[PDB]
Amino acid sequence: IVEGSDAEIGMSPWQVMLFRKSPQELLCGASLISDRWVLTAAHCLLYPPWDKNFTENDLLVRIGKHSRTRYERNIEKISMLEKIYIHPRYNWRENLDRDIALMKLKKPVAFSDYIHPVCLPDRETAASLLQAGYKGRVTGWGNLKETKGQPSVLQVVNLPIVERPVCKDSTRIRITDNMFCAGYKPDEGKRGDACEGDSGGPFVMKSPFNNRWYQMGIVSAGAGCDRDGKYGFYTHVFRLKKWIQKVIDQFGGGSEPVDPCFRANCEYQCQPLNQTSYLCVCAEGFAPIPHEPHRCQMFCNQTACPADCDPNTQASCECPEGYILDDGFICTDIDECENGGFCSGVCHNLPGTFECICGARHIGTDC
Amino acid sequence: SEYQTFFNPRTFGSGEADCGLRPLFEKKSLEDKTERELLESYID
Ligand SMILES: *[C@@H]1O[C@H](CO)[C@@H](O[C@@H]2O[C@H](CO[C@@H]3O[C@H](CO)[C@@H](O)[C@H](O)[C@@H]3O)[C@@H](O[C@H]3O[C@H](CO)[C@@H](O[C@@H]4O[C@H](CO)[C@@H](O[C@@H]5O[C@H](CO)[C@@H](O[C@@H]6O[C@H](CO)[C@@H](O)[C@H](O)[C@H]6NC(C)=O)[C@H](O)[C@@H]5O)[C@H](O)[C@@H]4O)[C@H](O)[C@@H]3O)[C@H](O)[C@@H]2O)[C@H](O)[C@H]1NC(C)=O
Ligand SMILES: *C[C@@](*)(O)[C@H](CCCNC(N)=[NH2+])NC(=O)[C@@H]1CCCN1C(=O)[C@H](N)Cc1ccccc1
Ligand SMILES: *[C@@H]1O[C@H](CO)[C@@H](O)[C@H](O)[C@H]1NC(C)=O
Ligand SMILES: *[C@@H]1O[C@H](CO)[C@@H](O)[C@H](O)[C@H]1NC(C)=O
Ligand SMILES: [K+]
Ligand code: NA
Repeated sequence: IVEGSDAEIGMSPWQVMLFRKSPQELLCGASLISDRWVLTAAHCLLYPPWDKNFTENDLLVRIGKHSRTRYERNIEKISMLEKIYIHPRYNWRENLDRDIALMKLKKPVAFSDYIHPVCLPDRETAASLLQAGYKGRVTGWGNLKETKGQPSVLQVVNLPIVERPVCKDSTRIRITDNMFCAGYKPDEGKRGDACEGDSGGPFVMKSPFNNRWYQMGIVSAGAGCDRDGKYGFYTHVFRLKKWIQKVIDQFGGGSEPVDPCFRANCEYQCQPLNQTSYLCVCAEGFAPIPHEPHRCQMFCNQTACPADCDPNTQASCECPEGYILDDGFICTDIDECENGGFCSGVCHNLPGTFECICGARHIGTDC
Repeated sequence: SEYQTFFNPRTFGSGEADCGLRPLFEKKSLEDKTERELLESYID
């Protein structure tokens, strides 16, 4: 968000962060619409020109977040995806027409002071509020400039809707009715925009009729960020409610040399033990895969561990399974008990996994 | 806050009826710092 400010705590409790597992990195914004459903942009998930094509196991959904980077123990909640649904007429070749996607969560999320869904507008709410010069609000963890330009905390800015003739004449791309645009004009002397990394986040408006927040759009596109006489573009949520309805109805009811090493085919490294036998060994902070011992993987006994980022890079970070990246380029264990969603029984957390006592005891499983 | 529901909770899950009302704001009769800004844009 360019020329936004820090969000107050609890200000956008429907704000959802999409988080790539491997490598560990913020992917996009999204929004929470019920305890099972998340709304976002299709290009976050799928955009072939940037080799983007994620399936469900590639991502995490983190909810109730405020800090960009801190793992917010006892506040944020991590949800896994059951399924992704991209609009079937999503036009990435040309327009980003219908830049929209739905995400169903494996389990319902627990609501709290920080986690709470947004309303989707009806015909009348849309009609009345989606009008030039009325302001909505956009939030995200994206870039602070076009040209670290990364915020430590969720950013917010309020922006007026812009009338089509002006949106239209601001760009050579064919604008459709499934979009609208927003932002100040050069002579208005305030400025503000969404920027890269804010895609999928909500454009919201507080209704003066019932005092509720409605998501009118989804951060979609623009040219640079905060350019004079340019305007950010949003997916027109109401226009696509048809489709939302249809996917939710259809899919919602769920929840020879002498060298022992010669033979080896180790992923990282061979070490000879005897003259007659070898051992596949692994880089520091790694270990062999218990049932797949020629292959290798990250490992941690402990509550936290350093991230395997790429040496010369200052990022590209991996973590072990059941850990997440954190401040200080660290992997910290996930507490699947505090989180909820992993265990109906009596839960004991464990570094990398957990224990679930089902009423027989399960390690890393429910019942 | 009169809100009719649109979706079936069998498929949508829970939350719809109390959507859009913030625990730390609307539910406590508090305004966020810039909330008013948006209100006033309607008064126009
Ligand atoms: C360098 O050099 C070597 C070269 O290879 C190398 O590796 C060796 O590896 C093994 C490890 O074992 C293997 O593990 C690998 C996985 O890494 C796996 O691929 C492989 O399949 C092997 O399991 C070391 O040996 C160790 O293993 C054995 C067993 O695990 C162990 O001792 C044995 O204990 C047995 C009992 O527990 C005992 O046998 C019992 O005998 C009685 C009486 O006969 C039987 O009783 C009844 O029998 C009747 C049938 O007649 C049945 O009807 C009844 O039901 C039986 N009774 C019951 C109660 O059921 C029992 O059934 C048993 O048969 C046996 O005699 C052994 O003493 C041993 O102590 C080891 O722990 C090797 O030592 C070696 O390391 C090295 O790794 C290389 N370098 C380095 C640095 O390590
Ligand atoms: C995916 C989002 O992070 C991002 C948001 C950009 C919002 N910008 C402003 N100023 N509000 N969207 C994009 O980067 C999209 C995805 C693919 C490329 N793209 C663009 O916005 C281009 N700058 C323009 C464009 C390219 C292709 C199709 C439509 C528009
Ligand atoms: C996306 O990835 C899946 C998984 O391999 C593949 O089946 C599909 O063809 C890909 N789609 C596109 C549009 O690249
Ligand atoms: C985890 O650490 C303990 C002691 O800290 C060690 O003995 C054990 O072998 C470790 N796990 C592995 C797979 O090495
Ligand atoms: K854990
Ligand atoms: Na602008």
